Amino acid sequence: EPAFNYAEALQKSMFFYEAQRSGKLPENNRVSWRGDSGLNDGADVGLDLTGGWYDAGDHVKFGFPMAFTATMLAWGAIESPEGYIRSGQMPYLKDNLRWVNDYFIKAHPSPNVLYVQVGDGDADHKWWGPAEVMPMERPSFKVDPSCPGSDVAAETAAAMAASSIVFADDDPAYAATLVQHAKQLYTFADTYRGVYSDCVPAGAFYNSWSGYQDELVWGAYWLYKATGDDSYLAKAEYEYDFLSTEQQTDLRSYRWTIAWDDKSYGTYVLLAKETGKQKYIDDANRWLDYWTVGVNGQRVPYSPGGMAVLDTWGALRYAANTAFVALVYAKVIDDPVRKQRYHDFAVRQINYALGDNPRNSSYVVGFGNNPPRNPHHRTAHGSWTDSIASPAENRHVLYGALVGGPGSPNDAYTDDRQDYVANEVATDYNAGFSSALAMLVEEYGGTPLADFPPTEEPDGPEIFVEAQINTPGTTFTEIKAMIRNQSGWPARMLDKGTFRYWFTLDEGVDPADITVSSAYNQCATPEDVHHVSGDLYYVEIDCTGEKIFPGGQSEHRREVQFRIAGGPGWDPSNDWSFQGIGNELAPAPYIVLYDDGVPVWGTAP
Ligand SMILES: OC[C@H]1O[C@@H](O[C@H]2[C@H](O)[C@@H](O)[C@H](O[C@H]3[C@H](O)[C@@H](O)[C@H](O[C@H]4[C@H](O)[C@@H](O)[C@@H](O)O[C@@H]4CO)O[C@@H]3CO)O[C@@H]2CO)[C@H](O)[C@@H](O)[C@@H]1O
Ligand SMILES: OC[C@H]1O[C@@H](O[C@H]2[C@H](O)[C@@H](O)[C@H](O)O[C@@H]2CO)[C@H](O)[C@@H](O)[C@@H]1O
Ligand SMILES: [Ca+2]
Ligand SMILES: [Ca+2]
Repeated sequence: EPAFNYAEALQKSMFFYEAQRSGKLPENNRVSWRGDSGLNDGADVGLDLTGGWYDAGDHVKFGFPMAFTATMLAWGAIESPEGYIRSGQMPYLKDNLRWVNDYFIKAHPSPNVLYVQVGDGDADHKWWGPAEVMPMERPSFKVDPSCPGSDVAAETAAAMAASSIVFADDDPAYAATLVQHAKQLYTFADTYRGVYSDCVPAGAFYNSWSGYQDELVWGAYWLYKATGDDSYLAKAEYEYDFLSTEQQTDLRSYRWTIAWDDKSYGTYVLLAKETGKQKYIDDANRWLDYWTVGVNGQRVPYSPGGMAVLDTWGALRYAANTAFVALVYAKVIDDPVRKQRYHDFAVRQINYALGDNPRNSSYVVGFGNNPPRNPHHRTAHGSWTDSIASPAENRHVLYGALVGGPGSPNDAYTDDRQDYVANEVATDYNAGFSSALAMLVEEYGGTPLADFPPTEEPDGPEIFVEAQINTPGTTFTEIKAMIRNQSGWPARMLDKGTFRYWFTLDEGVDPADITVSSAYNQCATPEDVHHVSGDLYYVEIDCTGEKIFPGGQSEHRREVQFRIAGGPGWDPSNDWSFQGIGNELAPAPYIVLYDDGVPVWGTAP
C-alpha cells in the first residue's frame, strides 16, 4: 500500500484547477462557492476573452504560466494515462485541459495575434475580495508582428499541441483544431522574434528571464509529437545548440529546473528520450545529478528533513517539477544506479509535500494531516471588507492546492495568509506536481474518495438586514437598519434591493398623518406607506441602484435610518417587523429584504 494516497491527492488537484476557473461556469460546476466572473473580459478590444484560469491567488490571467501549466498537465497525461484512469480522474483532466484550450482559441483571433493577458497586475493586486465581484477594469493585452512574444506564443503552441494528443482519440475534430492553431503560433513565434515582457506589462510578475530560445526547442518538439512531422524534430535539435550555457563553461545550464520560464531542462530529457543521443543524456544527467548527488562538489540545497530547496518562492513547486521529470527520465535511462537515484529522489520529494516531513504535516490544502488552512488566495478567503486580515480563517477549503512551503533549508513554515512567498498557490504550482502524482498512482496505486467534493454550507446569513432602535420614542419608531452582503457561496452583487417594515395601524392613528423621515439614509426615503389589508401596512425602503457587494467596508453595506411618526396612539408592540429589535444592532428576521422583488432574507406576515 502507498505511503500516502496519491489517487486522492490527484483527485483534489483537479478540483483545485476547477476552482481557478474564470468566465461563465457550466451547470455541472463542482465548486459551490465559485460563480461567474470576468464576464466582460475582452470587451475593451471587442473580443470575447472570457474563460481560462486565474493565475494564482490573484485574478490577472497571465498567458505565459497558464500555457506552461497546460503543457505540463498534458505531458503527465501522455506519460501516465493509466494513472489518470485508475484514480478515475482522466475525465476531469480532459475537462480542465479543454477549459484552458478553449480560451487559447478565443485568444488567437488570427494566426499572428495572441492575447496573452487580461487584467492589470497592480490594480488587481490592490483589491482583496472574491472574483465574482471584482470592481476594477480589466485591460486586454496582446502580441502581434508589431511587438512579438516568441516565448508565450511558442508555449501556447506547445500547450495546444501536447493536448491534441490527449484528445486525439476522444475528439479527433478538437485535436485537429488545436494542432492547426499550434502550427500558426509556432510559425508566428519563429518568424517574429522577441521577449513578450517587452510588449506587455507582465515583467514584474512573469518576466521572461531566460528568453525564448528554450521555448523554440520546447515548442518544436511538441509540434513534432502532435504532427509526426520530422522537420519539427529537426528544428528542435538545431535550436537546442543555442541554449544557455553556464557562467564560464560551455556546459548547458544545470543549476535550476524546469518552470514556467525555463524549459531547457525539459528538453534535455525529452530529446534524450526521443533520440537517445549521448549529447542529451549528458545534459540531463548533469542536471539531475546536481539535484541528487551533486556535480563538481556543488549540489542543490537540502534541508535536514530531506527537501530540496531551490528558491524562496514556491519551493515545493520547483522540487515537484523536478520530481516529475526525474520519474520520466528514470524510465528511459538504462543505468540501474542512476535509475534508482532519480526515481527515489522523486518519490521522496513528493512524499515530503504530502506529509513525510519534520512537521509531519501536508502542504496540500485540504489533504492529509495538519494541512494549510489559510493560503494566500482571494476567493478562497472570502473577505467582504477588502482586508486580508478579516476574517481570520479562509471561508473556503481550496482542496488540492499545493502551497509554496519552506523557502529555506530548515523545514520551517507558518500557515500565514499574508505570506505570498511561501503560502500562495498557483496553476503552475500543481502542474509538475499533478504529473508526478499520476506517475505514482500508476506505480503505487491508491483510491479516490467516492463522495467528493463535500458541499460547504455558508458560515451564517450571507445577505441580511440588521436593525436596532436608534432613538426611543412614544409617538414614533425610529429604526437604524443596516443592509449587509457578506456572501461567499458564491459572492454576489445585490444591486436591486428593497426591504419592507410591516406595522399594524393603531386605534387613533390616521394613516394620512403617518410620516416617514430620516436624518441619514444611503438609500431612498419614502413619502407614503402601503396598505396591505385590514390594519396591516408596510414601509418600503428602495436601495435599487446601490451596488452592495462583499468587496469593501462601505461597499458591502448600506445604512438606513428611518423614523415612522404616527402621533399619539402609535403603538409598536403589535407591529410585525418590530418583534426582536433591541438596542444593539442585530439581524432582524422580520424585515424582509428583496433582490429584484424576490425575498432573500426575513419572513413576511
Ligand atoms: O537566475 C536563476 C534562474 O531564474 C529563473 O527565473 C526565475 C526568477 O529568477 C524568479 O524571480 C521567478 O520567481 C517568480 C516565481 O517563479 C513565480 O511563481 C511568482 O509568481 C507570482 C506572480 O509574480 C504574482 O503576480 C502572482 O500571480 O502570484 C504568483 C505566485 O506567487 O513570481 C515570482 C517572481 O516573478 O521565477 C523564475 C522561474 O523559476 C530562470 O528561468 C532561470 O533560467 C535562471 O537560471
Ligand atoms: O506580486 C506579489 C504578490 O502581491 C500580492 O498583492 C499584494 C500587493 O502586491 C501589495 O501592493 C499590497 O499591498 O498587498 C497585496 C496583498 O498581499 C498578490 O496577492 C500576490 O498574488 C502576488 O504574488
Ligand atoms: Ca524561456
Ligand atoms: Ca402598531
